[PDB]
Amino acid sequence: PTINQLVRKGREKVRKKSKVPALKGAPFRRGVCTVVRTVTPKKPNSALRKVAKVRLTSGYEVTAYIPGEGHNLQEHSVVLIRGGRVKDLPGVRYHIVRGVYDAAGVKDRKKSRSKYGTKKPKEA
Amino acid sequence: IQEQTMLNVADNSGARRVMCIKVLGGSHRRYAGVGDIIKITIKEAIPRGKVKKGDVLKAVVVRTKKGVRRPDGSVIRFDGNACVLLNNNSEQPIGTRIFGPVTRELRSEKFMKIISLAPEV
RNA sequence: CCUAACACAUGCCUCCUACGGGAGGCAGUGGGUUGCACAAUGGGCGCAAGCCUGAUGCA
RNA sequence: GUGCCAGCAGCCGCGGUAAUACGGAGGGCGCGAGCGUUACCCGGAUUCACUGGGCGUAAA
RNA sequence: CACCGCCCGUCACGCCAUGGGAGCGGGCUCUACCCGAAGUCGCCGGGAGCCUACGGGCAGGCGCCGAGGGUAGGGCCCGUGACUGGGGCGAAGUCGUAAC
RNA sequence: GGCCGUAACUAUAACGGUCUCGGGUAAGUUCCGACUGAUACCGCCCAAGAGUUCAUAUCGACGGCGGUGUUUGGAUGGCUGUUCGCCAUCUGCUCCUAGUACGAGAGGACCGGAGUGG
Repeated sequence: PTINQLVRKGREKVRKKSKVPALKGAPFRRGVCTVVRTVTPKKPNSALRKVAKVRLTSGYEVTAYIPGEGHNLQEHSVVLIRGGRVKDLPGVRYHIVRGVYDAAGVKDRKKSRSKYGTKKPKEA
Repeated sequence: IQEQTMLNVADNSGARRVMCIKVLGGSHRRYAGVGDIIKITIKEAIPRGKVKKGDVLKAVVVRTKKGVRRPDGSVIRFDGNACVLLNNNSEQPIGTRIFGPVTRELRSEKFMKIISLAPEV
C-alpha cells in the first residue's frame, strides 16, 4: 500500500481466537459427566478412545478425552477438564485431569505418573 | 368475581395482570370478592420470579371495588382488584411480602400469613 | 479471594413486634488467625500527663 | 506380561506373538523436600521480518 | 490387488455436525407523553398559626428540578423457537454410468 | 404413466430393470409458520373358563329366550353450524364427637350435634 494509504486506512492488527472456551479463560474448569461413551479414531487410526460429555460449571457442555490405561468414570461423576485437543477425536478439545475429583488416577503407573495423577509407588 | 376480570398481584413473583378464569365455591358461583379463593392465570409477569407467564393457579382476593362492609354497615371499598397468588395444591400464599392494605375479613383464621404483612388494616 | 461490587453471626433483603411500628476496615461464616501490643514510627484530641489508634509494629 | 486388545501419546508415532514406545520387574538417567502436570507470557518463530522476510511456477 | 480399474449425482441408512429465521421473553443503548419521593432552591407566608426590639424569623403552602414508576415505539446481544435449509466421511444400500 | 429390485441400524433410494410439528390460548375442528323390530339398546337362561385357590365379589366363551320402540333399516368456557365430540377449569364445607372405633403404619369413620356457604 502507498504510505498515504497506510496513513488513511493503516494496518489491521491480528485477532487471536481462543481454541478452548473453558470460559472465563480459566486454566481448568470442572464439570459433570453426561455420557462415558467411546469413539473411533480418524483418517488413518483405529481404536476405541474413551471419551466423556461434560457439563461445565462454565455453563458449556463439552466432550473431553480420558487419558490413561483405564478410567473409573461414570455418569454424575464430577471431573476436572484441562484443555488439550486430540488429533483423532474432532470435537474433543480438552483432556480430563486424572487424579482430580471423581477421576481416579491410573493404577499401576510407574513412569510419567504426574501426568496421570498417581502417587509415588511405595517401593519396599 | 366472574370469569375474565383483570386482577393485580398484591404479593409477588409474576407481575401485573392476572386472569381470573373461574370462581369456586361450587356450581354457579357467579362472583367472589372480599377474600375468596379464585382460579387465576398470569398474563404478564416480571422477567424474573419463580412463577412465569400463563401459569394456571388459584389465588385470593384482597382489595376489590365491590366493597366489603359489615357491622354498622359502613363500607371499605378499594378501587383496585387484588389477587395474591397461593402455591396451588399444598395450599398456602406463595411469596414473601404483600403490598398495600388488606381486609379485616381476610384475617380469616386459616389464612393469617398474608395479614402480618402489607402493614395495613 | 485472580471467582461472587455475592449474603454476611460475633468482637473490635435480614431481623425484632405487644402488628400499631421499628433496626440494620481487621479477624472470621456461608456460598462460588474470630492472635499480641502501645514498645517504636505516623495520626486525632490535650498546655501536658496521657487517652484513643485491627493505621501500624509484630506473631 | 499383553497380542491394533488393554493402553501410551507433545510431535513423528507405538500396540495385530522377539514391542528398548503399553503393564510390571531388574537395572539406569535426571532432579531432590521436592518432583511432575495443567494454564498463561516471552523464547525457539528472520513464522508480521525496524534490527530481519517475501510475491514468474510455492501464499502473494 | 492395476479396465472384472476408477468414478459421479438423486433418494435411502450409518459415526458425526449444524446454519438461516417470523415472532415470544430478557438486557444494553433511548424517544414521547402521564404520575412523581427525599432534598436544595424559588415565590407566598395573608384579621389562617408560633416568636419579635416590628426590622424579621419559624411553621405551613404553592412551584421548578428531580430517583423512580406508568402506556406506546426502537437498539443491544443472550434465550427459546412451530418454519425452513441441510453439510464432511463411509468397506456389501437404490436407480442409472456423467467423468478418467 | 405404471410395476419391480437396490448403499453402512433400520426406514427412504440418488441407482438399475422393465411395460403431523411449531406458534398464539388456561383450553384454538378457525388462524399463522412448516305397521314391522331383522338391526340396535336393555334384560334374563346354560356355565367351559379368570379370578393364587374358588364358575357366578367382579367378569364370562360356545350357544339359548325375551323387553323396549330408541339406533340402522323394510357447569362455565376454547374449537366447530354442529348435535356430538376432544380440551381447559337441592346440597357443599368446617368444627365437636374423635385423631377415637378401626389400622402395621399411612390414614381415618359410624351415630348424633353445632356454624357457615353455593
